[PDB]
Amino acid sequence: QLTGLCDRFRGFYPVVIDVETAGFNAKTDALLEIAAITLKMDEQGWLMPDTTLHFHVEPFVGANLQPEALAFNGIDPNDPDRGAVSGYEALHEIFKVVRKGIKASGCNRAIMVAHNANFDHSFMMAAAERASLKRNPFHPFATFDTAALAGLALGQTVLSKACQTAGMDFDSTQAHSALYDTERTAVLFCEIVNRWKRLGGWPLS
Amino acid sequence: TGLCDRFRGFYPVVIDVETAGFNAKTDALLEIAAITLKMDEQGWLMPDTTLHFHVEPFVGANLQPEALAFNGIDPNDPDRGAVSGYEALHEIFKVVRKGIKASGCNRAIMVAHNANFDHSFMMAAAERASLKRNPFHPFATFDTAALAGLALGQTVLSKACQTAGMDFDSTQAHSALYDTERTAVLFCEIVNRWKRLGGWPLSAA
DNA sequence: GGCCCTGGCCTT
DNA sequence: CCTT
Ligand SMILES: [Co+2]
Ligand SMILES: [Co+2]
Repeated sequence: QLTGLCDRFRGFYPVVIDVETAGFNAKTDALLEIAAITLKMDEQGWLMPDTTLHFHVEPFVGANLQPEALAFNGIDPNDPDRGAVSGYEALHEIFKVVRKGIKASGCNRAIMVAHNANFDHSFMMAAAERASLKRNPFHPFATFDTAALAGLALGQTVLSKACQTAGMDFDSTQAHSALYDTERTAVLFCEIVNRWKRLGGWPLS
Repeated sequence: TGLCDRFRGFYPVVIDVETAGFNAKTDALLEIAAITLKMDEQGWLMPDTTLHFHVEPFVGANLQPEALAFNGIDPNDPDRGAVSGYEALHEIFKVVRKGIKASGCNRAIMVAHNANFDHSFMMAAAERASLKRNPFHPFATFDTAALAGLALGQTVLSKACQTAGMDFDSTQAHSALYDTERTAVLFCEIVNRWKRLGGWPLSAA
């Protein structure tokens, strides 16, 4: 009977997030770029990516830029044509569409979906703080961790191995990029959730 | 088959923690409960061992009134049966580190509701006791809050249990022991419910 | 960067 | 709302 998205996650509005940084310290390390993918649901009850956003962010003044983090993600904060923006700008934009998406869905509160979510969730909140952003539509401590979910559904914790075992195609060399990860992640979630529905896991009976 | 083969070598340990506040660095640990898991020959997941401890707040610890009023724990009570934070963990690690060798796993992974919280607090406790050879993964956790969101479409522990066809007595909700047991039963439930619908093994289907 | 082991896992 |  219940087609809608709002019903599937108690009224939560699952938004996918990945983040590329200049280190592992959410407080002291710079946010270099962030991508966000909202989800949608059809009348058959199937889950699929909806709208997509991504931003290159300029490190908050005073921020650390760990050399290795740069070696890993191959990002250059100094590059002029980076077309980067202020943490505020990205986050401000990401939020407004999420809120807009929540109303449409009939949800009551957004919740971040991410691989090893806390990490990303950690950085976001910290970025909203520096940005003095308010009304944040995300849940303050509740997250959907694709690492844990993949452990249950596929028996794999790594994003790479999870995507590969699930039957997805995963280009590891392109992974470092934000938009690619948020995409491979969003689909994973949808594949995990949807396969669950196929095996008669949902609805609950 | 075997526990080791179910989660790419991880040894899942269920945990609930009772604290003096929300700051893992400053506030105190008051209660810790832990439950290792095993798998029968058919491949069913059930509770193996159970540990619980009353914790003496560490010297310099911060004790939030707001919190204590919520869980109703009296830290100064000498008839508490409290032990040193070091003593509680050294006994858990001792149990966990051995279950891993028994099941041919490589290392442990914390199963908890909103797992980050407990994980944050436990690691901070391990640091205080300057404990070494910590069997647990530095940052990887199975969040039963999210897993329940997939399996049961619920995020709150009590509803996750109730909706999972379980009993949940909100009267005993502030007890690490009761809480953990209710969590392991819910986790073994979700994991097992997956096997029932043929979600696992992956190939067999 | 922050813990495993005698660099290597991972969300960078 | 619901990890203290
Ligand atoms: Co910023
Ligand atoms: Co302690």
